[PDB]
Amino acid sequence: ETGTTNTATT
Amino acid sequence: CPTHADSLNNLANIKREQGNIEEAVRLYRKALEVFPEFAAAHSNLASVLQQQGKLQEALMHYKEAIRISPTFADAYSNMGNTLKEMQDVQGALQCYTRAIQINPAFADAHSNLASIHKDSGNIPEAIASYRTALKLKPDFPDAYCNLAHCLQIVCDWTDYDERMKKLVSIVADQLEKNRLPSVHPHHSMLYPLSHGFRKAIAERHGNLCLDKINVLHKPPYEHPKDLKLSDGRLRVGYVSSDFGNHPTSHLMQSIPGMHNPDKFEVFCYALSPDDGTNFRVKVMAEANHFIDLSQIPCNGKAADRIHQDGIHILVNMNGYTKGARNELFALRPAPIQAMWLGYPGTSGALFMDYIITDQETSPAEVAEQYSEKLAYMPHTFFIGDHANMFPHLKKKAVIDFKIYDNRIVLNGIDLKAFLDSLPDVKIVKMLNMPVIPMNTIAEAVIEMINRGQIQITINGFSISNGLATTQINNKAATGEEVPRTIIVTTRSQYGLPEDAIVYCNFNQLYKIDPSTLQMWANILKRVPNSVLWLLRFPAVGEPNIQQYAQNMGLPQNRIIFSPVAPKEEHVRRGQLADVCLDTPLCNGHTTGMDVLWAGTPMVTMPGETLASRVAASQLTCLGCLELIAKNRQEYEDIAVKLGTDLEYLKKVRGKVWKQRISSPLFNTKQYTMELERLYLQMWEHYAAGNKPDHMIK
Ligand SMILES: O=c1ccn([C@@H]2O[C@H](COP(=O)(O)OP(=O)(O)O)[C@@H](O)[C@H]2O)c(=O)[nH]1
Repeated sequence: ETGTTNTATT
Repeated sequence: CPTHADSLNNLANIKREQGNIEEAVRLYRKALEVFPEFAAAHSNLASVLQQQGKLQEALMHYKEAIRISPTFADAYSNMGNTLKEMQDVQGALQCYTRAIQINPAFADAHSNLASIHKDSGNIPEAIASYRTALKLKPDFPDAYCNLAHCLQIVCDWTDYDERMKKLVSIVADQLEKNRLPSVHPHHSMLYPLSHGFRKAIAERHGNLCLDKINVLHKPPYEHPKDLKLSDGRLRVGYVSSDFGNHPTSHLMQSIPGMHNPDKFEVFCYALSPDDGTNFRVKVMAEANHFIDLSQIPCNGKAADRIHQDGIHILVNMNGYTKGARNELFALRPAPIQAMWLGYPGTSGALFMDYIITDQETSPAEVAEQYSEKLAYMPHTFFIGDHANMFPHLKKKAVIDFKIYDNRIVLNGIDLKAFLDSLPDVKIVKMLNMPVIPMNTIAEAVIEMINRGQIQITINGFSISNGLATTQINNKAATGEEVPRTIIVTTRSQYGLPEDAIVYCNFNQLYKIDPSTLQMWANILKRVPNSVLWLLRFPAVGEPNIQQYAQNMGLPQNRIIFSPVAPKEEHVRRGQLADVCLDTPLCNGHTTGMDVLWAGTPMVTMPGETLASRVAASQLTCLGCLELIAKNRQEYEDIAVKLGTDLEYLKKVRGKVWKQRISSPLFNTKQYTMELERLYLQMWEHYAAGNKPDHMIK
């Protein structure tokens, strides 16, 4: 179960 | 006021980066009070909710963000991550692809898309997508580290030394900066990370569980302090996502039923639904209690169930592997919680007390590698159900086609009855080995193999082609049932040489590194008349291994690849090898037990990590210390001796053949009794009011 990357919007 | 909300949003982002998730949530919510139509705050809030396991609430906010801003690429990509966690792969793909459609240069979305390809077994596409991500954002730890694992899976060792240097540097930076490392705990064993780094990686992953249980606001549980409520019986809970057709079950499916009902009450907590196999059937029928926690998705209610069952020792069989729900352990519903068998490494976690291991696997001098206290089994902690699953392999006969023990092999529950129907069977005394001369019956069998026939009948006995098991009985192929026919296995079935040494390794290819393949090449060069037998595991790794091997000076015909086979055929065909060469980076574990059950000597070089020492522990239990190398030169020397001194090879093979039976290694009855004694040590210790301490006598 490969982890993912959340994008923080500025 | 979008301006004030923007300030709150930015402050929330900063808190989020600092690991202060509760304050981030508070700030994003405040941002939405000040500016309700703030798409970015909706999406950012959803991402932290996802981190807390509030998936449906996260989805609601992502959808709100997209309602406000239909071309909001970040929201799509982030929503895709939530759908992926929800096991909605199609949905996740639709989201990632939409995000890339909107922003062709969206690094994170390319990386997230890559993760789907990786999980689907499409390694080349995963590699391509991760590379795109890194091209667009060269400083991207998640993409780099996941790319590294992709490359590892297929034995792509491009710029390997520099790759490892960068992985270590990334982990160091993340550890120093209090960020979750981009290297997964289960993969940390494969890279030249310090033991300190590996434990710290595990620790931080363990801590993620707290984000998901903190929002449950549950108090600490009150635990049993005696066995009165349970009639003097110790209540043991086995927690696993792998009760079914999985290696875990192939190892321990017999243990629950073998527990002593006078002293133990066994509860099995399944994290997965029924897959319909006999493995699942067996555990459900033989445990005193079987609880399907896959039906209770809330970790709070699920932990409540475990606690209300009165469990004394709760056993974590997953660690950081697919299907784990370590949140259950983080809630400590049981007074003693132990890691066992399923995960080859430390949890690093506050909520685990013990790791069940052994002196060979985890010598006392390496206690610093583990957060848990060491709990020693007396021989090896490893076990396998081979004697129950594959009893047709306890004995064998061969055909003398010219006497080799591994060119043409017969196995069968009714083998002796078949042999007794023949007038000319000879015995080679080692138990001993019956030999069928090159007669009419032998030609009939060989013809079947050559003609690709499924099975023939001889003297009323069904003789099956070992390549055709799924066509005869699929339950026998998977190991759910014992095959009822006599099965024929031959080197010719796999394109193996009739007149040379066969060195095998049946592990997934990711366990191989450049140093290992070089050792193997050194062995092959010193033993002219030999081949290496490996599996397409996966097939796209084959051309890579071949390229490195050819470059080392080995022609393509010295390395023979076979496809991954059904469980039974895989264990059975190990009988065709002369010697197994274990992978030092990460040993065969299940795979080690498989090869030993065939009577195949395994050469190993134990390292420092648990995963690198399991094979030596198996061999020490078996009673074959001569197969354990202290360094690379010795590993090579041992393998070369076995391949050149045929009298020595015969003696060592006989030793393994006999000792797989006479030693404790495959003895599940004995293992269970020793496991129980260990459980009682843990309990007596806890009942006396002690915190965990090493049980290493
Ligand atoms: O040709 C093959 C090769 C392996 N296996 C099985 O595939 C699993 C491999 O699992 P894993 O990589 O976790 O093995 P381990 O690391 O424990 O040695 C084991 O159950 C093997 O018995 C198989 O069925 N057919």
